[PDB]
Parts: sequence; C-alpha cells; structure tokens
Amino acid sequence: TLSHLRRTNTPIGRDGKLAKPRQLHNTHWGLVCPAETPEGQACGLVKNL
Amino acid sequence: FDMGGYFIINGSEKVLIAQERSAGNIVQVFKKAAPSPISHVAEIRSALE
Amino acid sequence: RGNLMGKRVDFSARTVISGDPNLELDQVGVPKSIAKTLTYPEVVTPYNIDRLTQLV
Amino acid sequence: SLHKMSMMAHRVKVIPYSTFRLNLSVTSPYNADFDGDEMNLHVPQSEETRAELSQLCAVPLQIVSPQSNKPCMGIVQDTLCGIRKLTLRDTFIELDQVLNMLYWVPDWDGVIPTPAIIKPKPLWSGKQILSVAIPNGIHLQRFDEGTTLLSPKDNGMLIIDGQIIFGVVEKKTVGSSNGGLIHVVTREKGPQVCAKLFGNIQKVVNFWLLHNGFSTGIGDTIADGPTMREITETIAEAKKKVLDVTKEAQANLLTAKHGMTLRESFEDNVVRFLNEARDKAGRLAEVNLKDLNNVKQMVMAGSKGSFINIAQMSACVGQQSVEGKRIAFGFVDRTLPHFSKDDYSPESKGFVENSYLRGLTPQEFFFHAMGGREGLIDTAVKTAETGYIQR
Amino acid sequence: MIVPVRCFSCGKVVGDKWESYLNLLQEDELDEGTALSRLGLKRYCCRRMILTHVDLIEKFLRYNPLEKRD
Amino acid sequence: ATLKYICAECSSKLSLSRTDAVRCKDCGHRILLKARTKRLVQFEAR
Amino acid sequence: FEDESAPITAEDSWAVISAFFREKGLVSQQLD
Amino acid sequence: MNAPDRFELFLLGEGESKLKIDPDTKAPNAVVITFEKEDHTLGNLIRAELLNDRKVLFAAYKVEHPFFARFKLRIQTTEGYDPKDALKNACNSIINKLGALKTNFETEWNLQTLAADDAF
Amino acid sequence: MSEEGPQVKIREASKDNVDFILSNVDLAMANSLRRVMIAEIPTLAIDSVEVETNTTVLADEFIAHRLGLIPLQSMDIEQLEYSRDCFCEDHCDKCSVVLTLQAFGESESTTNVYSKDLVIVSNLMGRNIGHPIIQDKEGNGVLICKLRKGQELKLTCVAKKGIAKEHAKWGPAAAIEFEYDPWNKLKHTDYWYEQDSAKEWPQSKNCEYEDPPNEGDPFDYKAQADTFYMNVESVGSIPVDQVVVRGIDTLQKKVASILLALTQMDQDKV
Amino acid sequence: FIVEDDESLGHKELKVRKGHIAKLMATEYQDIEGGFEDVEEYTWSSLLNEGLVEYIDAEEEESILIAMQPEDLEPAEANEENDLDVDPAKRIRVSHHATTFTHCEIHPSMILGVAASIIPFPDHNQSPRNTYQSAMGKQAMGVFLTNYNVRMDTMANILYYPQKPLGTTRAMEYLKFRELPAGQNAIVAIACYSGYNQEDSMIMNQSSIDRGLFRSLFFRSYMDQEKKYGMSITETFEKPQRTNTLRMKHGTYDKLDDDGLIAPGVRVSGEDVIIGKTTPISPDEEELGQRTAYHSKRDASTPLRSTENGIVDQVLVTTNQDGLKFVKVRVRTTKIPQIGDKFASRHGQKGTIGITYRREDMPFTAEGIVPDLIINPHAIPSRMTVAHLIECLLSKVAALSGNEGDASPFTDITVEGISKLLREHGYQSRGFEVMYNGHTGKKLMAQIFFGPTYYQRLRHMVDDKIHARARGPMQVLTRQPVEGRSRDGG
RNA sequence: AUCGAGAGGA
Ligand SMILES: [Mg+2]
Ligand SMILES: [Zn+2]
Ligand SMILES: [Zn+2]
Ligand SMILES: [Zn+2]
Repeated sequence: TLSHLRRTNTPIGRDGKLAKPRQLHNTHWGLVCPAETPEGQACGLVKNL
Repeated sequence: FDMGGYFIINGSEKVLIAQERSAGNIVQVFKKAAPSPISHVAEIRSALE
Repeated sequence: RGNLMGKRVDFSARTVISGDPNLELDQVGVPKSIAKTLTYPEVVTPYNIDRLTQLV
Repeated sequence: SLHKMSMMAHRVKVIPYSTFRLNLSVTSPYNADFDGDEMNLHVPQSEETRAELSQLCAVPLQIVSPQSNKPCMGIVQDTLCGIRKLTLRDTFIELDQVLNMLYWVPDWDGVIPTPAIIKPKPLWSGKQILSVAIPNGIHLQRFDEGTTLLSPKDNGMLIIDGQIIFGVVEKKTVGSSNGGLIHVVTREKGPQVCAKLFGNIQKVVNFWLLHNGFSTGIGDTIADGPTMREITETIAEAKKKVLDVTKEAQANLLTAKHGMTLRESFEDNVVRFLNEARDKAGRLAEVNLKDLNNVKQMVMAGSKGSFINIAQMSACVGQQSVEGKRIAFGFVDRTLPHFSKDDYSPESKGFVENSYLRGLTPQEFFFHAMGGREGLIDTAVKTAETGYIQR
Repeated sequence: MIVPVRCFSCGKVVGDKWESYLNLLQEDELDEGTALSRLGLKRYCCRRMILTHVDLIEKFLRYNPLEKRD
Repeated sequence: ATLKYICAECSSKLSLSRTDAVRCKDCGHRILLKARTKRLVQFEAR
Repeated sequence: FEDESAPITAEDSWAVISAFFREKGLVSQQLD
Repeated sequence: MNAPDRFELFLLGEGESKLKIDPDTKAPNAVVITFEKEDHTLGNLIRAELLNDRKVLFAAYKVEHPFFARFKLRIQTTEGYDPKDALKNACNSIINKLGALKTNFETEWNLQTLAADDAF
Repeated sequence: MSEEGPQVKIREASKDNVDFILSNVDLAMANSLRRVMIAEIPTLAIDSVEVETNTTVLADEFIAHRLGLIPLQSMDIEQLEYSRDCFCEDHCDKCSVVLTLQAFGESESTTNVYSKDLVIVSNLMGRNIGHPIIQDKEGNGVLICKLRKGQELKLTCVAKKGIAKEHAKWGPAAAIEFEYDPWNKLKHTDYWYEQDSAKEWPQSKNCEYEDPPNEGDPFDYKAQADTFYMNVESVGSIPVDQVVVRGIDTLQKKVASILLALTQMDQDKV
Repeated sequence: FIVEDDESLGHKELKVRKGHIAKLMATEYQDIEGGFEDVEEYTWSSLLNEGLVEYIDAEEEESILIAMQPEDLEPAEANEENDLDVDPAKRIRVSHHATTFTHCEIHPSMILGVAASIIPFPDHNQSPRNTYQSAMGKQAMGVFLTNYNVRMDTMANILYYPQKPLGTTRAMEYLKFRELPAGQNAIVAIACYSGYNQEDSMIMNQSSIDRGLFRSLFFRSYMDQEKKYGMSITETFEKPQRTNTLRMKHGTYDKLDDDGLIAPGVRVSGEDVIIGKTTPISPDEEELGQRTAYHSKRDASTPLRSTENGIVDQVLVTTNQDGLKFVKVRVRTTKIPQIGDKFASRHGQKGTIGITYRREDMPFTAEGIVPDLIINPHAIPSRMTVAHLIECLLSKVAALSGNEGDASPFTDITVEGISKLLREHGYQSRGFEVMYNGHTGKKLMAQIFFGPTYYQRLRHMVDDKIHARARGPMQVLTRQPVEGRSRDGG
C-alpha cells in the first residue's frame, strides 16, 4: 500500500524503445529509489520516490 | 494506520499515479542525425501555466 | 498463428515443480488430483479385460 | 521451449502433495529450478503416439544432444559437492555405513568389495563405493596439467573396468562435459544404462552427503588479517598508479594511443589498472582460503561457484560501469553532488574499494545500483529479442 | 495476534508468559534479555517467540464488538 | 423462524422479512449484518 | 554549551528525520 | 488438496501386512524384509543390533521415499543360520536391553526423588 | 547386546527437566529413544471444537488451533482408548474427554480468556486426565483470547489420545538435548576453523565429565560412541521421568510388535 | 542540512546544533506525555523556517557541494591524517576531500524507497538482489490493516502470528513495519541434507507448521445486486426451486436461506451456491403458465469458485445507491503451508518447499534446537547476498541478548562486532554449530551455519496454480478449448 | 458472456 501510494510512471517508455532512458540516472540520487523498480517492460520507467 | 491518499469510487479504491513529464519553458538544444539536413535544433515547449 | 499454428489442447495439466532425489531420470511425479483428471482411453482386449474391468 | 530437450517424454509415478517432481539432473535441459517454476503435462491418447513418445522423445535418448556433441544431463549441486567430497583421498568409510551405501544401489550384485584397508580396521575408500555404481567395462584417461599416474593432487581421472582408480570426481568427469563418464557410458553401454547410472550415483552420493552434511556460513567469506592487509596494499598501489597516470595526463605528457584520443587512452589505462587490482586482490583472497572454506569447496567441485564471487565477497567488488564505460558525469562535470567538479579519481567514477562482507559506502551503493539496473534492463530486452530471432 | 502457544520449533508453552513478560518489562524495568531469562526461555528458539511478538489483538479490540451498548 | 439481520454500528436484531425495508428500524443505517447461523460449526483443532 | 555547540553526530540526525516524518508523513505529496 | 492424512504413517491400511519377507536371488541365505508404517526409529535400531551378530554377513536398510512410511531391510547370514532367526535374536536382544535401561532409570529416579521433591 | 546393559546416572532433576548420563548403550538405541520421546508417546489433546457462539476478534480456526495446542493432563492416558478403536459415535467417556469454554465481557476492561476457564463436563471415571496444565506462578493457564465488554465465546472441546506423528500438538516433550564425546576423541566431527579450532570452538559443558585427550596418544580407532548425555524437557502434560519411562516402553512395544508379526507369519507358514 | 561557517571558533561546521535536537526530543516527549508546556514547539517547519534545513531540487543541487555525513566536516579529517582507528573490519571510506561544503546529508539510507528500506544490510547485497527483494516485499503475507475484519475486500491474506524482525532497519519505525509486520522469524539452517532442497527449494519442519508457523487466513468476498431493470421486470434474491426455474446450477441449493443467502458459519465447499438470485424474465408465454407456473424465472445464482472452499465469514445486506437490494458474502479459510508454497527472505532469495520433515527427523544441535527451514548452501556463492548471512548472525545475537539488531544500511556495525557478541554468548563466533543427523543421531562431519532469520510467505501457493483438464468446455467461434484455470480452460 | 485496460508470475 505505501509503495503504491508513492509511485510514479513514465509514459515516454510506453513506446517500448530500447535506449539510454529507463536507466538509473545519477540525478536520481535522493529523489527516487535506486533499487525499487519493476521487471519486464516497465523496468526503469516506473520509479518510486 | 491508513495513510489515506486515495479515492473511493464505486466502492473500489483508486490511486492517481504521478505521471512523469519533461518540464516546460526550458530551452533544450540537441543534435540531429547527420543524414538529416539539420544539424542542431533548440526546442521549447512554451506554455502559459 | 493463434488458432492453427498453435492452440489450446485437452488432456493437459500445469502446476509447480519440485525436486526428488529418489526419482528415476526418466520418471516424473504426478499428483493424484492430476492423475484423476487426465485419462487414457484403453481398448478392451482379452489381455486386459480383468484389469480394465477392475478400473471401471 | 527453445530446443528439443525442453519437450521430453517421462514415465509417470502418481504421488501426493500437488507438485510435479523431477530428478535433479533433468533440470538443466528444461533450464528449470524450484523457485516457483511451472511445467505443462501432455498425455498421449493413442498407442501410436504413446509408442512415438516412448521411442523418440524418451528422456534417456536425449542425454547426448546434437547441439554440441556433448551430454545435456549431468550431475548438479548437491550431488556434485557430495561426489567431490566423497572421492577425496582422505574419505574412508566404515563397514556399517558402507552396507547402507551398497544397499542403496539397486544394481548392486550382492558382492561386498574387499576394503582398501584391512588389518588395523576395515575401511573402504569413497572411490570404491562410488565405483560400485559405475558399470563394468568403462575406461577414462583424462590427464590434467600435472597428472602423471602418481601425482599427489588427484588432478586427473583414470577408470579401468568401471573402477575409479585415480583422481577426484567433479564437474569435469560427471558433469555434462565432452568426454566425461556420462558421455562415455551413453556412447558405450547405451541410453538406459546411462540413466540408471544417473540414478545410482545420485542415490549413493546423496546418502553419503546426508550422513556427512555440508553448509555455508558467514565465516566462509572472511580472510585473515595478513591477507586483508595485502589486499589493501594491492588496492593502494593500484590507486597510486591511477593517480600517476592522472598526473601524466593532466601535464599533457601522455601520448594518445593510436586509434584513440587522449581521453580514451587515459580511461583505458585506468580501467585496466583497476581491473588488475581487483583480480590480484581476489587471487590473494582465494589462495588464502582453506579447503575447510565451503565456498571454495563449491568452487572446486564446479557446484555453482566462481572465483569472481570470492573476489567480490572477500575483497574489492571492483569497478562499476554503464554502457561499457566507467560511471559518467551525469551532473555538471561530476558524477554526484558530493564530489568537486572535474574529478577523475577512481572513487568518484564507479570504483568500489570495499567488499560485500565489509559493506559499501553510500556512493559505492549508488554506483552498484546503476550497474545492476543496466544488467536488469539488458536481461529484460533479451527476454523478447532472442525469442523473435528464434522464431 | 495473540501470544503463540507452544513455541514453533521446539514446542515449549510460551503462551502463558506474555503477561509475566510485560509485567517484568514495565513494573520491574528489566531489559528484554533479563525478562526472558527470568521466565525460563533458555534458548533463542523461544526467546524470539516471546521477544518479537506483535500484540495486534489490543488494536483489534478497539472497534465496536457488535455489542448491545457499544 | 425469522430471527436475522443484526445491524451494523448498532446492536438491533431486526428479524426482517421479505419486502421489509432494508433500513434498521432505530438506526436508519443500511448495512444489517446477517445473524451468524444457529447450527453448530464443527472444527478440527489442527 | 550544548545549546550553542556540540555539533550534530550521526545518531542525532534521526531526531530530525523523525520530525520530518511527524509533520509530513509518507503521503504528504498527494494530500498537498 | 493432495495432502494425505497423517494417520497413514502408523496405521496399517487394507490388505497391508506388517512384514513381507522376499528371498533375495543376488546372494545365498539373503532375504529382504519390508516393514510397513515404520521408519528410521526402528530400522536403525534393528540394523545396528543385527550387525552385532557374528553369524550375520550383511545387514542394511533404506527408506526409499520420505513420502511413504515404509522401510526395507536386507539380511544375509552364514550357512544354516536362517535370517529370520537373526531378526528374532536382534529383536530379543533389543527388548532385553530396553528393559534393563528402564529398570536402571527407574532405580536412579527413585534415588533422586529425595532431591526432586525439594526441586521445582 | 546383552540384557544387563544400559546404565543411568541422573546428574540433576526437576519437574520440567531430567538431566542424565546414559552409558553402556549403542548410539542407535540412544537416538531411537530420543526420536521416540519426541514422536511416539501418546498424550491427550483437544481434537474437535464446536463453536456455539463466537463474537470475539479471533476467527474460529484460530481459536480451535490454540485450544488444540493447550497441554492437558495425561498421566493416565493409557486407560483411554483411541477414537478409531472405539464403537461409540465420534466420542464417548472411555475414549475422550469433553471440555467446554464459556466467556463473556462482564467488565468494561479487557477480559483475558485463558485455559484456566476450561472445565471438564464429561465423566473421567477417576482417571487422572483432562486437566489443563497450569504452571504459571499466577495460577493462570495459557491465554486463549481477549474480549471487549460485549464479546462472548462458547465452545465444546473434545479431547482425544494421539501421538506427535499424527499432529505436533500431542507431543509430551519440549526439547531433548543430546551429545556424546565432548572432546572430539572419536573424530566423528571435523572442526571448521580459521586459525585454531581448539580456541574458536566453545568447550562443551559436558567436557568436565570426560578426560581431556592426550596430545601424544595415538588415535584410538577401536573406540565406539558411548556415554550419551541427554536432557529431556517436558511440556508438563506428563512428568519428565514418565516421559523417559514411556519412551522406553514404546520402543519395547514396537520391537515386540515386530516379533509378534514374525510369529504370525511363521504360524501362517505353519 | 545547512552547512555554514558560523563557527568562528573553528572549521566550517553544520548549522544545526544539539540544542535544536534537545528541543525536538522535548516536543516528541510532550506529544507522548501530558501537561502540554512545550512553548518551543519545534516541528519540521520550525527547522525549515529557522534556516537550519533546505529543500534542494535536482536542478539546484548541481551548484552545491554536499557532505555525506557530519563527520566529513571535522577539521581533524582534513588535517589529522594519522589515527589509531584502523579497524580493518570497517568500510574503506574516502578521506576529507573538500572544505567548501554548503549542505550535509541528513542521513544516507534516505535515498531508499518504502519497500527498499525494510531490507537489512542492503549495502552488503548486490543490486539485483535488492531490486528483487523490493519487488517481492509487496507479496509478503501480513496484516495490511487492523480493521481487515470490517472491510469486505476481495482476496485478503493475513498471517496468524506475524512476527517483528530480529534485524530491523532504522526506517522501520517510520514505515511501521514493527507494528504491522509481514513475515516471521524462522530458525534457518544453511545445510546440505537429504537432497530435497537441492535447487532454490527448501525443507520445512512439519512440526513447526503443526504449531502455527506461517499459517495464514484467506478472505474472499462475493458481491451481487438486484439488476437495475424495474420496468415491469426485476432480478430478485430468493431460493430457486428445482421445479420453478431454468438451468439452475449443478451445485447445492440446500445451504441457502429463504433470503437467498447462506448464514455465516456454514461450511461451503466446491461449487455450492452462496447467493440465490433469479430473473423473473421472459419467455412471457401463457404456454409456460400451462406448464410450470413460474417457468419464466431463470437462475442467476453465484456459486463458490470451483477450486475454493471455506466457511462463510460475514454476510452483508445493504441497498445500492438506486435502492435495489445489495449483498456481499465473505468466505474465509485457513491456508496452511504446503510443499508447493513459495517463501523468501529479505534478500531476493526465492524458494518453494520441497518436502517437510517432522521434528524428530530434522538435524538437531546439542541443545535440542531444530530448524524451521533448511536452505541449500548453493544459493549463496552465485547470488552472494552476504546481507543474508550477516542478518542471520545479527539475529542470532539479538535473540540471545534479547534486543533488536540494528540492520541499518550505512551504519558502522561490522561482522566482527556481531561475532564477538556471539562468542560472549558462549557460541562459535561465526555462527557454526555441531548438529546431529537425526535419522542416525550421529554427528555431522560438517558444522552447520545455524540461527534465526526473517522469512516472508509470498503469494503464489501451489493450490492456486495446480490445474488439469480433459475434454472440458470449448469455445463457440473456433470450437477450441476455452482459456483460463477458473474456466477449466486448456 | 464479450471486449478493453491494469497488476503480477514462469
Ligand atoms: Mg526459476
Ligand atoms: Zn522453543
Ligand atoms: Zn443501533
Ligand atoms: Zn468411544
């Protein structure tokens, strides 16, 4: 419940492109969890504060 | 213990997932592919918020 | 591609797997609940009337 | 179902408890484990298809595959560790346990081997009881680097008439290797005999290992003080070399390698030095480790272990990288807001001095997360791209 | 929800020691280890059972219990 | 018998019947939990 | 001394974090 | 769903004899005995005792599958000595020693009752 | 394996522990006795529960499980038949004990329903069974559940005779220690170590009852495991001494059953 | 935090001081206690307005220089290169590099999310393991709310005895894991044994399952309401009669009441009907009246799911917004662990039960302690997950000493401290114990890494997956078997 | 029932 209430989503990657996005950029430090991200198509596109 | 940041709709409980987007009113300059007839383009998604 | 090259089939089961150091290489373990759903049609011949009748 | 062996015909055995149960050596063909996997069962509905399944797709007929000329099924984790530990030179067995081991082999002919040691005590060697599971008429003559029919290391294999004569039994012999016991028995005695051998070896080795035991603890990752100091000196020397290269490059005295500009040459030198440092520290740790160390035993048996794991758990984790390049200056000229701008030091660009036992500092934690995310994305992409290529 | 009876791994009855454990903790100002030892929880198989219990029943008993006047 | 329909956030035992308003008589509420059964429930203490 | 000196230590930042989570909570962004 | 009743571990089923002796053709004077609804508690005891008989050449057991509370014992005695006689002697010796242990424990506890009554 | 064999020496005794040294006996017998004390000594426990009414927080399965796990007096369990060996209809006086628990929230404060409140309503026929084991210094049994003001719980618990193999709730023993050879003289164990095993491995408390190995003495390869140190702890349903005595009785009974089966097969062969 | 050079007495020092912390703790205790007198009622806002902390955005944090911890500011680190704290058991931390700090991290480990900050020692694992644990912590069975009883939710799973971890991170106090934990402490033995935990499977003590280990409740709520249509027709609850309706389902109607509902406390299993509802709809033919009088009624009942059974927990009868009768039926059942069930620690270590052994058959220590699990030693080397072993060791020490083990990510608790405590407790420093075979009772030549650890019972039980068919329902268009386990599909 | 969407699992 707590994780769901603190979730995000990137519509950009819904296209399914395979490239530099959906990676753990280091500007994410202290803003989104570096470890909590789903598997499959959404790995790196769904991020948790 | 319930945090409560959600909606109750037709009984079911719904969560609005934070939809990530690129910021507006920022000047972004990026290179275009060499085969194209354009070298560099500066893009603004100007918006009166 | 979804109805001719491949399709749903009868006489099939699915469930989790586990390991058995006490099973032969070519041997597999079928839960009773699964062996009591899947069936094999045997033809009645004089060599198996007794056993098949007992199964009936 | 990527290849033939993902669809094999088995013999049924009705059991309770709601899960299909497989022999542990067929998992590799299906690439299955027991972490939540599931399998599909299909029943033939005619004597014709029953005969086809039992004469074409039967598992024993699939031991040697046409993909690579070598077997598919082999010996796996617990049996591999137990067979390497059982065939050691110091492993003798009493009469009481030997009787059970023999009765556990269905093919046993009822003849008790004369013990290797007779007068003081009757003690059977592990090689004898294991050989009781090997069929007559099987020969192997594998020679390793220092195998000379008398080498004290057992680094080899010699079998004469189904009797392990010399050498330890490990993944090179009973694993699905090119010319191991599995392959030789399949090409000599036939598929049925090789499947029976799978069963017999599994039974004996599992019994022995159950009555011996084998574990892994936190104490298996620790290296004594002297080797930790040696590892620290190795890493410090690598850091000093990287600093000297940085000083040379910043003075413009570095000469760009042909085919690469100055920056790429410098980065290549630095990453090479750091990788050499990690490898040297890992080798120091590994040579330190005793045979008591259970991780090293798993590594030697081939039973799901590698020396890189030892290096990363008991010594430097090593340089992290994304897209094949050490961490990038995501911020303005720095990888993270805790470093001053224009910093090329190893610590600031992904290097991880510590081990997993010792821990990671927050920056090393974040860089390792970066690398792990890269790996996970790659796996997710392959999951589907390889399937499309297959189709 | 309630203190487990009959410690899982071994089978010792640690279900009658919840009240005494709490009393030792609060009234006697004893540490968790000393309170556990005072009750006879010799081995950690049972010390984990008593120590790491979460008494959620006290939180369930706050809702109105389909009661005549409550 | 028609004993049934205990009320929520209350205690009233409504004992309604067919076509009776689902409201509780003296609560005005509209939940009316349904009166745990009477036949003994058999459980195995395992 | 303590009031105007004795700089924070590692253990003392958890008081600050507790204050943050007391005033904000884990869902403050959506409510706000 | 498919869990069998726990009573099938110690209760004999329909047409399930406690013992089944099958002569073994691999060796002479060797028999294989299957115990139903038994496990290591009795198998280890019986084998360990049988190994103390100087007229027994082989004695081993194995529980072929933990799912089923079964047990197989192999006995091979010297010529003349019937393996069933070896099993009988094994059981008789076990019973005698267990009775002696019980008597000794009762005696020791009777001695200790003086302190036990003063204990908790 | 001769009659006047095993010898015993009770180091210390309580009512929840019997500590003794078991010597002049094989390892097989020691382990079999341990396994039997753990697994195959019949005791009394609740088996069936009829929930007349339950408005409490806990579900019915929860309370039934808790009640099953409550120890009950089982000194005279041998005089009670198995429900499977009786001709009654699902229970009677000679093969079961019937308890009944009735609780209500008389006080506005929390009411602690606990096994002190179990009352036997069947006829015990003078047998010493059915009493919940209350060892608490406060006189209170095992906490079963709690009640608000209006909450109620009425039950009918049928106690039955069973062994731990059928379900763990019938176990009379709590935990059995077991050791042999404090000093690793028989070399049945190889000590994992980093610098010195004799320093890294704590010395067994039983090392005081055995002679330390002599550094120069050759490995006595003819020695056998003996002099086992055991410590039986009882949940309270049966006294510890009776736990051990009945474990020996149960081993004797199992071997006697094997003998009887052999005799029956021989008679059938004629 | 804000770092300023206000300390003219020395080097640049943090802006916050110990007086502010004292006032914050005073506010906390005033909230806990009565007699409100905390005039200096600091909260987060007080620090924010006093100029002691910031709100730094990703764009602003490009221009600043942050210190990882307040110790990075001390002049000693900048100047004192020589010190006696050379403990080789601690992380190698880079020295003091700069002096122009502008801010300081409030604390590391606040870079983690909700699901990540319940991992013990995440900095000793490798990142894929941490991600797997973060994903699998949302499937751990536990109490999601205290009022689960009132809520008529579908598919609610609750543990009988949820236990607090023996190794708890420092953010679990803000996540309230210790108040609503999801998992249990299990005495795990990392041992190679009979061979039934050979792959990622595991062995479970049966006698531990019999005493209530990992037992969970399951709730499933069924809903059905009278259909909107009131224009000369309707769809009303009742008990259908075999002689006065169409295609009345094959299940049992004998369990229903005159209301078309099952009274709570009834044991429903299989495809039994739980809600009785009919459509008094066409054919509106007087020929049917000549036949069965109310033949026009068509059954619209709701049976139990074919693969489920249980006991009716609670039946709720309300009226929807439109005034038509509205009903929810809740069926509860206890889901005891089986061989096919799926468990996992807090380090991404999945595994299904392989086989259950009774207490007597399991390996035991010289103190009689038997494990609730036996995990194969082959899961460690390839996946590493050193945090798993450190957590087991810390948990053993915490259980012995009787307190909580601080498993925070970036603290300074080393394995040698835990080992020293464990040795002080009369045990082997590294957590190895001599165990006995159980079958034979003889010592195992290997010493087994023994101790407690927190395992989670995930979703994905086998009884929810097992499915077989032979000649069941078929489709209408393609005439192939339907799809779906619930539909008896192929 | 259908179709669409989301969640997760191998
Ligand atoms: Mg898998
Ligand atoms: Zn315990
Ligand atoms: Zn009311
Ligand atoms: Zn009776």
